[PDB]
Amino acid sequence: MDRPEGSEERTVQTSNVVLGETNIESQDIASKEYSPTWDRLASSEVSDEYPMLTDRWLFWKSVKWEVNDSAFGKMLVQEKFPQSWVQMDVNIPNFIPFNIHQYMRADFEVKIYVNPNDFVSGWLIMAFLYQGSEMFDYKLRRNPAALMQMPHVLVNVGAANEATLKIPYRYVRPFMRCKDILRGDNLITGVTEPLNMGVLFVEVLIPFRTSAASSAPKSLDVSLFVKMTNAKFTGMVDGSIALLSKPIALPE
Amino acid sequence: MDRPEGSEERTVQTSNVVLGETNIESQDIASKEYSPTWDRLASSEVSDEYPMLTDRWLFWKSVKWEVNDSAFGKMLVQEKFPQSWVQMDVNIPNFIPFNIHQYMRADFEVKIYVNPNDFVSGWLIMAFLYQGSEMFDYKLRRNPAALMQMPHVLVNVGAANEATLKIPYRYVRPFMRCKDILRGDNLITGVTEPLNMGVLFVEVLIPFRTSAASSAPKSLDVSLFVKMTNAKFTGMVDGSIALLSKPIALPE
Amino acid sequence: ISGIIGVYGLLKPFDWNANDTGRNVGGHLLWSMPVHPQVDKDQVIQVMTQSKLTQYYLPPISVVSSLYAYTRGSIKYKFLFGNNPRHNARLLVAYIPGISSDNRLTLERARNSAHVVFSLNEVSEFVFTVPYITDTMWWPRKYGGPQAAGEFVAPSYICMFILNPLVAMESVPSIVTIVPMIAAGDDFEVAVPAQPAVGLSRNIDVIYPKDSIISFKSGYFPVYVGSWHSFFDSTKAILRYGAVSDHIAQLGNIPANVNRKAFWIVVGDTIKFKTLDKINGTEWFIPEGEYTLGYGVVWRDGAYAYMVPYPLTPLGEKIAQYTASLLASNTAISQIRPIPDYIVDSAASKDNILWSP
Amino acid sequence: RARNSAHVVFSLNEVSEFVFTVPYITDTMWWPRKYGGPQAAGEFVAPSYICMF
Amino acid sequence: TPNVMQPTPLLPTTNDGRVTFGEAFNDLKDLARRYQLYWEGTILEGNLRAIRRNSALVQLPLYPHGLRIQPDVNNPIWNIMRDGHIPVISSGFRYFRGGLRLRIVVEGLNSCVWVQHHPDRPSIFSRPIIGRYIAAKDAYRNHAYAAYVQNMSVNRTIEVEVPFYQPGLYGMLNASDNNTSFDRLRFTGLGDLLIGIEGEQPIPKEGIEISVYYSIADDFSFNIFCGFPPMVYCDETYS
Amino acid sequence: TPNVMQPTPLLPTTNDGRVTFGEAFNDLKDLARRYQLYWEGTILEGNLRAIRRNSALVQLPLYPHGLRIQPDVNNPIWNIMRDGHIPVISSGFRYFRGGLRLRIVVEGLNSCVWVQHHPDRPSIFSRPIIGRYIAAKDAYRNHAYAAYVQNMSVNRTIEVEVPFYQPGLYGMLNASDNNTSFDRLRFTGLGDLLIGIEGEQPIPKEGIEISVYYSIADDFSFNIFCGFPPMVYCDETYS
Amino acid sequence: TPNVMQPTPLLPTTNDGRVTFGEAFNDLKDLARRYQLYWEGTILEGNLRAIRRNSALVQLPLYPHGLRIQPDVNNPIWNIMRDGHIPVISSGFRYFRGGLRLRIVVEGLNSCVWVQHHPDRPSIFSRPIIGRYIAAKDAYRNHAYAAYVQNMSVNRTIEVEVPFYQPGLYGMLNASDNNTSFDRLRFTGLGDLLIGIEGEQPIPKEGIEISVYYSIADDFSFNIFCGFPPMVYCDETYS
Repeated sequence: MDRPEGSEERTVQTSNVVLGETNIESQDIASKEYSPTWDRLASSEVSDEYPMLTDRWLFWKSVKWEVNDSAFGKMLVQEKFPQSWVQMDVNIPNFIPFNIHQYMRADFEVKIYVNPNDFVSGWLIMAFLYQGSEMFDYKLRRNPAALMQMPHVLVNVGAANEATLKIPYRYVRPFMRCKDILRGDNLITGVTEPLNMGVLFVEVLIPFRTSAASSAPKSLDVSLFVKMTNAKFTGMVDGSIALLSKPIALPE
Repeated sequence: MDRPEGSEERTVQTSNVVLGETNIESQDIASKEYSPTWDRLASSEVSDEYPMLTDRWLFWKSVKWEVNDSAFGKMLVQEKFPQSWVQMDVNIPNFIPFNIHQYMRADFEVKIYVNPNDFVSGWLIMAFLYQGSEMFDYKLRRNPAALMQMPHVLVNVGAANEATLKIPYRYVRPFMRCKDILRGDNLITGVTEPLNMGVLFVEVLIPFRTSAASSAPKSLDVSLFVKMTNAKFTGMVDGSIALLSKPIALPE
Repeated sequence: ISGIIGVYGLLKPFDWNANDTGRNVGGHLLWSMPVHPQVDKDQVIQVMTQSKLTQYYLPPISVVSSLYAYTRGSIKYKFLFGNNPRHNARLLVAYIPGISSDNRLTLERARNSAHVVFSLNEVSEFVFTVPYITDTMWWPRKYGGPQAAGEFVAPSYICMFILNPLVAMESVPSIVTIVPMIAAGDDFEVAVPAQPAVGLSRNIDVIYPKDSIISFKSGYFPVYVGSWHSFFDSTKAILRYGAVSDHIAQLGNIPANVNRKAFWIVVGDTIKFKTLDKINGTEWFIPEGEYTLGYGVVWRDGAYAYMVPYPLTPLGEKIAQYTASLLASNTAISQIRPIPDYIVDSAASKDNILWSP
Repeated sequence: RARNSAHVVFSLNEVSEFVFTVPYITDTMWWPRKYGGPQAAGEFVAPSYICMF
Repeated sequence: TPNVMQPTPLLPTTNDGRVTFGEAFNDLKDLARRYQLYWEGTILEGNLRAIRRNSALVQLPLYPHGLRIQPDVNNPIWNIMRDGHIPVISSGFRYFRGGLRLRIVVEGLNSCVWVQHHPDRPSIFSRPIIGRYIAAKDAYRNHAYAAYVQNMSVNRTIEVEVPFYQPGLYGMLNASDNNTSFDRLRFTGLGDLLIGIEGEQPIPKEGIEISVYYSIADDFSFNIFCGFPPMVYCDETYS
Repeated sequence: TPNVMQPTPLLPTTNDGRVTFGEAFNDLKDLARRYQLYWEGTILEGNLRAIRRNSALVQLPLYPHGLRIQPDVNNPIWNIMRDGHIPVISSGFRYFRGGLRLRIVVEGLNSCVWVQHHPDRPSIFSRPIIGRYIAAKDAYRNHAYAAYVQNMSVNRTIEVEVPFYQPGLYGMLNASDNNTSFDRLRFTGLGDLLIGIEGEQPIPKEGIEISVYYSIADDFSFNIFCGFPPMVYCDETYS
Repeated sequence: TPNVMQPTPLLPTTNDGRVTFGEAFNDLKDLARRYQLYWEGTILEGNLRAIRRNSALVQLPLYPHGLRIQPDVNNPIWNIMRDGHIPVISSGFRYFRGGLRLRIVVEGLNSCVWVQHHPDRPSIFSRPIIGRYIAAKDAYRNHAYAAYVQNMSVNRTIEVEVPFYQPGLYGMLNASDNNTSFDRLRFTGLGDLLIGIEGEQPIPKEGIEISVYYSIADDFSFNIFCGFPPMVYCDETYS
């Protein structure tokens, strides 16, 4: 750029991990951030916090969107949040700061990284919807016109820019279960979806447009990061006292 | 850029000459800078200083490196420093601030200018080695991996950037002779190389890479400047009392 | 020590192509190596030579560390990129403790350890200061003085992965060379002085386990071609080490794995000497002149072994070939006589002359 | 597997009585009764399980 | 971009706990070495001149960077493992101004031995020369030079300190060998050291063995840091 | 980019003069509504069970977001114009924690009517069910539930306030209908309201008409703002 | 029940009058020993390599608990009476952190002898190895290792102190011998000691005898008390 080195790049450091950024972010908060006080009223057992593990920024997925598949409304990622369970077969894995415990709660922060060229144009919109999977109009609210009204961050492809979406804990429990309690009828005690606080929406606000050249890149990768401000666990059990069912995908 | 004029460009002014720069430099110093105190212990004659002439920044050479000749380690300039003697035939010329005097000493400053486009990539490494011509492993230390460990400046071609290399006087004399004393045997009183304090190394750190277009420039010019902070001369003789021999080039 | 090992040294660079539709994908391993003060021989700039020693361009931290037995502290790996503003990417460089290879190493596993995510957006330089995570306080050097047949292991492993694949354009170079550089952290220390695991490249000549024929004995050199009154009345040529009588150059311990019918060849610095008439039945004849010493045949006389000189010529190799065969069959001393002649003495060697089967 | 949760180890060495006060570990604040008025065909579930080994 | 320059640091952890270089061990580790390393081999009778009186047996050039390594099969300490610490330490620097300490061991003799130092003698050799094969007018004991006469009946190891007597600002180390200047013969080496035997009496049949060890001094200094020349690993001396 | 974010404003004029929401009009306009809107229709004799004693006639699920709209030709207030303000206001939010006020009007009867509230009953229906066609063990009056017995001879409109009795942090509104969890049956609705007639005496030939109006309460709150789902214009209900 | 525990004492008498361990005798008796005990035997010419120059004659592994006892008829001091005090004292402990003092006696030679110390060399041998039968690349004198060169004409007993250079918390004593870990090769022994002869000159016909005595140091400590392994009485070495 203008130095023997590149430009000076901003840094974000949490426990045992460092993230680098080069431009100005685009941020927003899901709801009023607070301090949980009724959670101690749900469990008699002492809560546990693991700052060194839970405060860490983790990379979970990277999706590629090309010009040919870039249309207004195109959903690049549509998954139930928070669910970051990755294993060899479709099967929470103990390989990272993840615990096989009955109950938990925490506030989340989502960072989206995109690295485009100086010569492309497009727009991505990353939004979040508290328990959208339980709404009778879920599949109807996936359109970017509806995403604009939900807490969301915007990504410009005509500028290289990062974005962070703060998502404070909001739920009806107020402790969400990490695993299943499957013994119930459909009329009473229906099956409980583990760790389903909401749905994270990223989509195409403006179709990814590239140069008409052959030697020009026609695909761009969208990487995501997730972190937890403060986590509490109150259900202590055997790692295999309860088991993990195959994640029920819910696409439109 | 962003003004009816270009961006504001930094300036460097010495005696009777002005240098312009536009970006941030990359600098380093050969050794601990100091004030000579044992030089007055070598000559009974009063030393002379010519600030108006010696402090001047001079342009001596400009080399062009193309993509086809740009390989890792490619030596763009390999000359004995300080030797800036230029004449019609291979033959120190009195046409500039240069003196035909027996002894002298001074500190040097080397500035390298390169002017690339916004669309090229590559790296140059300008280093200096005190009396490298006298080392038994000279030809072995020309590789960029070895240049990185010597005092050196880096030039990025992906950014237009200048660089300055401060080289304080270091020698075994401590007055180096400008001309030859040739009457000696190889066993005792070997021939003395005039003004040989070291070797200035510029080389290709990263091969010069251009666009694949035909109408695009495939060659880039590397210009150099040299200056003297404080010069002292203590050998007064006739301009032709001693003569200048053809500079013995020493390449690998 | 802190001043020296703080200086950045260059490591083996590598190309980073954006047009490669296979290697330029999310998750691919671009670069990796064990973490230790010295650098892995394959990650260093090398200069090999036939029948000589391999030369490694070691960084300041590595050379010094090879002078000490143990070591500790953080290491500073500076990555320099040959890009321009148009290029864009993101890399995830990690520090995996307790690992020394990439047999079980992936991006989705590297995120579970001390790592950093660098962005390549108008940035050409950055440093990843890796920690010192060890079960112990000090860590033994990976490479050391010849004493055992095993190189010690590094405590950790550094790996660079792709997060967002490099993207360039049509009017810009698709290749971005990456130059990794190493320096020692402010907390870096070296424990105990030991046998250097390095040597100077001033003289890369070496004597491997290759059956070199021992350069006489020590004190029996320099040598020159002379005469001996007990050897054919001093008319033939032998290698002496002194003008005084009974001073013939003795050879050192010749290994018992050498063929009895074999002759030898000079493998180092040699000397010139002047020296035979035509032999019966053959066209073997040596014209009087000055030749360079090349071949030789061992003449044993009790417990002491001497050397007989032969010119470096296709003819001389065959004559020494036969002479070596005649001595193997215990031929009469008078029949082996038609061995080069002694004309005059020759110049002395700088030092010991080497030989080979 | 029971040793991996809130448990107690009682000794029966000249001891005839003891109490194990079990906690209230729940995802929620209040817990619905397992049995109730005829209104549906399903009995609600208890939040936990006690086992003696 | 100075030799030590960190443009953008991404340090995930805190620094390692500071030790002093002498705490979990009991010595202070810095780059100073008075560790003694070898310099030569043995001599026989047939090496010395016909008139071995006031004629030195060895002509030792004085170099801080040691001598030019020469591999032999009689001497594996040079062949399987390269020269000692000192010449690899001096390889990263350009100038020196101190004197050297010499420890010399003579084992096959019980007769007196001398050692003389010639500062102004041009150091134009990279290898020691012995007896007859020594250049004439050399290995002749001089009168007014720094010397030390020692009897092997009392002690057979000589320890002396060779001073720095150069008419210059610095002392050049890592000097080339074969073809000149005025900086390579009078400004590189401390001079030459001559080792001879007081008597002209013949050398014992078994011969004599001279092992010269040396170390750095206090008034010695490695002044300017240069890049390190590419090294060779001793561990790969078998393939 | 928060939901309200203006990057570069180009405002040519000053702002409009501030009114208070109650000045050029006399009421304070904010988003709070205790305006009563309809919820059901009429019942006949042929709908009730053979033994209509202590058997409720209506099973009303309690939802802040109202019931699932069902267009009829007998009831144009649902067909030509969509459901009232309340369910369109709750469509822009996610959670609620308050109770609801119910005003109930029973017109074809001059005999006593009862209304009971079942908080813990799972709200798994999106439409009210009547008489015989009601699930068994439902529409049976319970003993220890909040209730109100009223004579139609005195007043034929019942006004009660249904409390918030959920064992959770919030109350979920805009709940899906057909296939589960544990958050859709006990955490969404306030429960069920049972409306029955004290006597087992047959329903008059003309039948009875029950119109249930409801409103929000004070301890009620729309906690988290969500995006608005796409709406339908009532003005285009003829083409 | 700690290792020292007296539940119910039945002591009929008073205690014995206290002496200090040095009163009716004049030395203070505690468990510290700088008493020197033997470690090896003699060497002949036929044991050394064909090229015995800068080639050590002995490879001595450094163990506080001494070497693995091997009974011979040529050496009765090992056979009739077991190893000295030191290895029986170290048998009741687990860890050590100090250096060892070595006194070495070389009797059949009047030529110079060297002794070098290799701290980082893995101690994987329980017995000393001599000459030709020594593993290659071992018993080769190194350059930058702690060493001491001594002439036998002046004194034929070498006294040196081997330091503690281990990259660990402790030093393990009583190490097993044959089949590993990373604690048995770098954390057990202080390293190896190489003993060689400066000259390549042949060994005298009578051969040379090397007796290595050693003792503990001050910075040495027996840290953790373990149970005593069953012992053997030297008094029953004839039946």
